Amino acid sequence: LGVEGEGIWLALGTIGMLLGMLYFIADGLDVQDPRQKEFYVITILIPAIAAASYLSMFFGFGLTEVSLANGRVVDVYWARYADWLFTTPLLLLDIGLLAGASQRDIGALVGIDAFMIVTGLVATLTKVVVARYAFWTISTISMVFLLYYLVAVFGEAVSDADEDTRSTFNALRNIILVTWAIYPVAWLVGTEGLALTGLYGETLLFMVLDLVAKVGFGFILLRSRAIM
Amino acid sequence: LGVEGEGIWLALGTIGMLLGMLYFIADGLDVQDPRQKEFYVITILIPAIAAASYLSMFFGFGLTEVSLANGRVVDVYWARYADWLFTTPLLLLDIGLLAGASQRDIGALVGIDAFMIVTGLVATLTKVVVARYAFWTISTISMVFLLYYLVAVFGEAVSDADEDTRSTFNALRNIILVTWAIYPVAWLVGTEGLALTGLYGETLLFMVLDLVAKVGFGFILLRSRAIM
Amino acid sequence: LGVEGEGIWLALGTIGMLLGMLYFIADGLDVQDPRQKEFYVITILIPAIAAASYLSMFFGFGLTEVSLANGRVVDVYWARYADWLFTTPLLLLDIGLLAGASQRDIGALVGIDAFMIVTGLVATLTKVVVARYAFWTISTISMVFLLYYLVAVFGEAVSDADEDTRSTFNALRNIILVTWAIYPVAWLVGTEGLALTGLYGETLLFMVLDLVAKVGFGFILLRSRAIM
Ligand SMILES: CCCCCCCC/C=C\CCCCCCCC(=O)OC[C@@H](O)CO
Ligand SMILES: CCCCCCCC/C=C\CCCCCCCC(=O)OC[C@@H](O)CO
Ligand SMILES: CCCCCCCC/C=C\CCCCCCCC(=O)OC[C@@H](O)CO
Ligand SMILES: CCCCCCCC/C=C\CCCCCCCC(=O)OC[C@H](O)CO
Ligand SMILES: CCCCCCCC/C=C\CCCCCCCC(=O)OC[C@H](O)CO
Ligand SMILES: CCCCCCCC/C=C\CCCCCCCC(=O)OC[C@H](O)CO
Ligand SMILES: CCCCCCCC/C=C\CCCCCCCC(=O)OC[C@H](O)CO
Ligand SMILES: CCCCCCCC/C=C\CCCCCCCC(=O)OC[C@H](O)CO
Ligand SMILES: CCCCCCCC/C=C\CCCCCCCC(=O)OC[C@H](O)CO
Ligand SMILES: *C/C=C(C)/C=C/C=C(C)/C=C/C1=C(C)CCCC1(C)C
Ligand SMILES: *C/C=C(C)/C=C/C=C(C)/C=C/C1=C(C)CCCC1(C)C
Ligand SMILES: *C/C=C(C)/C=C/C=C(C)/C=C/C1=C(C)CCCC1(C)C
Repeated sequence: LGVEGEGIWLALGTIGMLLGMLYFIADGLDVQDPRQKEFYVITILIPAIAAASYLSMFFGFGLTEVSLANGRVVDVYWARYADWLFTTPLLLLDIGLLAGASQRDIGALVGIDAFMIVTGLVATLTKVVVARYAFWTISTISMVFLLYYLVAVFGEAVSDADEDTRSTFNALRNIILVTWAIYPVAWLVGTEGLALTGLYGETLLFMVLDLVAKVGFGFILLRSRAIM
Repeated sequence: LGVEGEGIWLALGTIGMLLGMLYFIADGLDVQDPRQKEFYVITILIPAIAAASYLSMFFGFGLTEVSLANGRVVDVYWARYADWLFTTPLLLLDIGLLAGASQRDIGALVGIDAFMIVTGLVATLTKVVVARYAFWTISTISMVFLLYYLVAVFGEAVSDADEDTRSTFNALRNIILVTWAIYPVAWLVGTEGLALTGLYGETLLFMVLDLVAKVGFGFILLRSRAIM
Repeated sequence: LGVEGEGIWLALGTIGMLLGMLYFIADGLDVQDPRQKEFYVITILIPAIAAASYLSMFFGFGLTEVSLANGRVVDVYWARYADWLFTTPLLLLDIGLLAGASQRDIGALVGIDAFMIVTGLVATLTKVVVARYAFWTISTISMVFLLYYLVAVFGEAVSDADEDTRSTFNALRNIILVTWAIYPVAWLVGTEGLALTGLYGETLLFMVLDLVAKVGFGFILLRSRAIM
């Protein structure tokens, strides 16, 4: 339900995350080695967090109304950003641990990621239309850099590893590039930006993106020989 | 002194934390060795945070009214959660460093702790009654997970340590298990939950729990041979 | 344009931070060595964050009104604290890495820093007049601690290093001591505290302090042979 029917995607999203989390848990019951176990922990925590955010939004807590200087009223699920603030660095940690990136490089990307999510949240909450777009632009620029550094810096880090590790890395990297690049488009075409689509469409789009980026990614990671 | 006299416990809690903090600082003045000193820093910082949160609540900052969909109006001291968000991980850090747990395991427990505190805050703040209990359940589940991993993972980590360190670990573990397990019950019986007791009783109970969990714990930790 | 003209300093602040960030980026383009690279990443991220913060304030995001129990109504840019919450630990990381301080000493300063910024935020937002000054006093006390530890603990850590590093460290330390010490004074003389000056003057003062503390500090750090 929700404001305009979009709660269905919230509920499905919850269940989806919850199913993936349970699958991951079920997958790691028989694992002793600490590094593999670390990948389990991170990758279980990610959809746990996303399931809880989704559930909060289904119930109406992740939701505030914002009145723009436009007179335009926008229905804002801000719990997304809460979710994103924690799960995107964890996803970066996951693949960075896969890649054998240094503490330094992971920290760098996480810093950039955090900047990206917070300036996104400002873009979403600000009443000034020009501010909305300026911050969407700042956030997207930071995203472009994050994705470049992911490719160059983590790719270099993974370049001396075995074939399975490099292969899994490349798969996960491409999942990040494609799915993560779509989020700013989604923001632009949904109600928060140009409102070409409404809340229902936008919510469906982010449900699909989140499911791919968290459960799809998690599946690909946790099944690899690379983490083993 | 608050909405219904509970400020007196807010005042006593403040004073108690402060006195604990002062004792610990005074206890640590001559400490030179870095690991021991690290236990002092963490264990001083905890009641400092809690003293500051209690004082903010005493002044009414960090108190909000929440009107539930039931119509019931609840007086919510949310700054407690801010306090907990940082202090419960520090407590876990404290016992982890005592146990000789790895960076990974500690991070894991901090993760699940964070999940517990945040979902508990959602439980406290959401207007939808079924949601309040759903989130309380999610949070309590995480608590059980957390406590189990504390016993099994940190207990296994400490199992190769000397007798003093094992015995201290067992004391601190038992403090956490007993006191921390009561918090969700307190929430349930207090005004955010079943409202079997009013704001005053609940504030008293959390004051006692907080004091044992921070000052009692701290005292037991810092007086041990184990950290020297 | 601001509430009372202070927008001019928000804009000039935005621009100076952005130019500092771009200068640092230009300067670090060929840097290959990992350790110097870290200094670049941190020192570039600091004015990035501060620039985004300034821009948010310029657009009126991050500005609330607080009605005090006195009846005074205060125009409070709270986004500053958001800014400070992240940049001040990073500044501390930057100099700690320069000083060769341990993870524990750095974490310690970051923890007391965090305490300082959050208690200052409480001071800024609380409606209770006595509480404003109580938290300002708490915060300033922790600042004094932080500065002493910075001098004693980072000074000892840096004491075994080469002369270039000790000298650069002493330069950066003195910038922190002098500029950081002025902030609580600025809070006290400005509209949040005794109101001896208005929002325009206070905003100007913080702009100058922030520019020195971030771009001046970053310049001195990044141009030193010590980090290369
Ligand atoms: C009003 C909002 C204005 C924008 C606020 C943006 C706040 C988010 C930005 C940054 C927060 C994340 C900071 C991340 C800080 C990362 C520090 C780092 O690079 O560590 C490297 C070491 O591990 C190497 O050994
Ligand atoms: C009367 C108000 C009581 C509640 C507010 C208390 C605020 C905390 C008290 C003073 C501010 C400074 C807190 C500073 C907290 C940082 C931890 C620390 O104190 O380290 C001390 C070192 O010597 C350890 O080795
Ligand atoms: C106008 C208000 C906003 C000003 C800042 C907006 C642009 C911020 C810049 C980058 C976004 C990420 C935050 C800064 C993160 C910098 C990390 C880095 O590795 O920098 C590499 C560069 O030096 C190129 O090699
Ligand atoms: C806004 C909040 C954003 C953060 C949210 C939580 C995400 C934490 C991610 C990484 C933990 C930091 C430590 C990263 C360690 C990387 C692994 C590593 O460095 O391994 C080699 C090292 O030598 C082994 O001790
Ligand atoms: C709401 C208030 C939040 C307040 C901030 C909470 C987050 C604390 C973050 C890091 C501290 C980690 C504990 C410090 C671990 C190292 C301690 C140490 O060894 O310190 C040595 C130094 O030389 C002498 O202090
Ligand atoms: C993200 C949700 C809010 C979290 C707020 C946390 C506040 C700081 C308290 C604990 C963190 C300690 C650092 C992270 C965990 C690593 C612990 C560690 O550094 O352990 C070192 C030890 O040497 C290994 O054996
Ligand atoms: C939107 C409202 C509802 C939101 C509900 C979710 C809110 C965040 C919950 C938990 C924070 C998780 C922080 C995780 C910090 C890192 C922990 C970690 O990395 O643990 C594994 C370790 O690295 C190797 O074992
Ligand atoms: C008021 C009540 C509130 C709810 C409180 C619920 C009880 C606490 C939950 C879990 C801790 C107990 C964990 C039990 C398992 C300990 C770990 C373990 O048994 O590990 C294997 C063992 O070593 C093989 O001999
Ligand atoms: C109130 C919210 C809680 C407080 C929020 C604070 C946010 C800090 C963010 C970035 C700085 C992170 C600095 C982490 C420094 C850890 C110590 C370290 O990395 O030391 C390495 C050593 O120099 C070689 O091994
Ligand atoms: C699991 C959560 C994920 C993968 C979240 C990804 C979010 C982004 C890549 C955010 C993108 C944004 C921009 C880069 C522009 C501003 C709007 C945002 C926040 C949607
Ligand atoms: C020093 C502060 C401490 C030890 C606080 C501990 C708090 C908890 C263990 C929280 C418990 C709760 C649940 C597990 C269910 C939701 C209600 C909470 C947040 C009180
Ligand atoms: C880049 C920003 C910097 C370096 C800001 C530092 C800010 C402080 C050291 C603030 C100190 C304050 C007090 C000590 C008292 C409370 C008022 C504050 C927050 C301004």
